[PDB]
Amino acid sequence: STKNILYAVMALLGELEDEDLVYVRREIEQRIG
Amino acid sequence: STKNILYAVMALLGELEDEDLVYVRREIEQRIG
Amino acid sequence: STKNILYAVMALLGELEDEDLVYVRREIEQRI
Amino acid sequence: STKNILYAVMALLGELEDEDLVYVRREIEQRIGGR
Ligand SMILES: [Ca+2]
Repeated sequence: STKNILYAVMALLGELEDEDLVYVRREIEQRIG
Repeated sequence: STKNILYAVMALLGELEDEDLVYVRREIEQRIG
Repeated sequence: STKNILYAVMALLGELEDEDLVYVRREIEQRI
Repeated sequence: STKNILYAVMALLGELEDEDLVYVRREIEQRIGGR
């Protein structure tokens, strides 16, 4: 379920530090700009 | 370190569709601009 | 919080096949 | 991939204390108890 996985990802994002979000953002940008 | 959480998030992005990544991006922008 | 991580884990268990849940169960058993 | 998610979950178990793993174990019993 993409809805279920997205919910889990959202919960986990809040446990990441600002520096970690750089890498998440980069992965997103490589997929959808 | 946050490396376990970052690993899990990065792994799970591969289970999400392109349209789902937009929501992750919004949550990142909410925090770091 | 650690609680937020726990709830993410619980949600992800619903994505796993029975055989992968056995693997998780075994790791938990060896820890506790 | 189910194995992809499995290894994500395994990494996250390292962020949990033994006390928290009890709830994970109980959830697993709801899903594959007796199997
Ligand atoms: Ca938000």
